[PDB]
Amino acid sequence: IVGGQECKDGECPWQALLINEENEGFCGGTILSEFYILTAAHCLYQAKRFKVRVGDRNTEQEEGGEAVHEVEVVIKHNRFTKETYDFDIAVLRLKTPITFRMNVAPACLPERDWAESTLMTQKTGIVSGFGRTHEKGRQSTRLKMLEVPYVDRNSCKLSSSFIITQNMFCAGYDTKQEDACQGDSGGPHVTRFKDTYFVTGIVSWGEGCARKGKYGIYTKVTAFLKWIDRSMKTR
Amino acid sequence: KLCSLDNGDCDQFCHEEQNSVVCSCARGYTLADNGKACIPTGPYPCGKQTL
Ligand SMILES: O=C1CN(S(=O)(=O)c2ccc3cc(Cl)ccc3c2)CCN1CC1(CO)CCN(c2ccncc2)CC1
Ligand SMILES: [Ca+2]
Repeated sequence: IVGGQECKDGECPWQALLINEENEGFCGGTILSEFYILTAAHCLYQAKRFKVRVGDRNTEQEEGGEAVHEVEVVIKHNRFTKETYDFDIAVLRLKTPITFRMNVAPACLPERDWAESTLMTQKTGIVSGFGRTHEKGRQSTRLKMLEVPYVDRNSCKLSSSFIITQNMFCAGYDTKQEDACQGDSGGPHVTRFKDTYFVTGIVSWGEGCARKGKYGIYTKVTAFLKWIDRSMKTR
Repeated sequence: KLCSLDNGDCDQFCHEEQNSVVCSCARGYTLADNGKACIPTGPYPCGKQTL
C-alpha cells in the first residue's frame, strides 16, 4: 500500500493474509465466512504451499489475536488466464473454522444488481494489505487501509496499456501517490455503506504503483457472486 | 417506490417489487419489523468493524 492510514484496532477485521513456507506474507485475502477466504486467483502460484493468517495487524509484536489456518482445498476459477488476469479470482476452504473476535470478522457479500447501482456508484472504496509502501520498496509490517475512489470506466480503459475485461474495474488516482502495490493482490476491496462494508472487489493488478495516469485494477466481485455462492458449497 | 430516492430507506439490499420497494439484508441478519432495517442475529455479524 502507498499512502493510506494504518488499520486501527478493529477497523480491517476481514483482512486475511496468505503466508508461505518461510512464513512470509505474499498476498491478501478476505474472510467471507468462518470457513471461506476470498482471494485473487493469480496469487495461487507464488507458493508451493501456503497458509492463511488472519487477525494480524503488525507482523512482529504478537497482538495475540492472530491465528493461522491451513487451506483444506483451493478452488481456482476455471477461466483464469495468466496472460491477461481475466477471472482473477479464487476461494480457499479452511480445514478448521475461523473463530471471530476482535480484529477478526467476516465481511458481507452484496446482491449483484443492488451492489452495482448503490455500492459501486459510491464515491470511494476501501483496499488494504501488507504490501509495499513505495513502488520499489519492501513489504510492510503494519497492516494498512487506503481509501481508493472509483474510476470512470472509459478513462480506465484509455489509461491502461492492457485490456480491461468485464471482470475488472479501475480505482485509485491519476496523480495522487496512493494505490495498492506488490503483495496486496487478493487483498479485499470493500465499500462502506451505513457502517457496514461489502466485499466489492479483489485486488487484481496494476502497472506499477501509484504511477501517473495509471490506475489500480481490481476484480469485479459483483460479476462473480453466483460463482462465490456455488463455491462456498465447494466446487 | 424507487430504490433511487435514498436506497429506498433500507439499511441494505433494495428491490422494486413491481410497484413499491422491498428491503432485505445480508446473511447473518434479519429484517426488522419495519421491513426496512437490518438486525444482527449473532455476535460477529458481517460488514461490522470489531470494537
Ligand atoms: O505483475 C505485475 C505486478 N506488479 S505489482 O506487484 O507492483 C502490483 C500488483 C497488484 C496491484 C493491484 C492494484 Cl489495484 C494496484 C497496483 C498493483 C501492483 C506491477 C507490474 N506487473 C506486470 C504486468 C504489467 O504491468 C501486470 C498486468 N498484466 C496484464 C496483461 C494482460 N491483460 C491485463 C493485465 C501483465 C504484467
Ligand atoms: Ca503479530
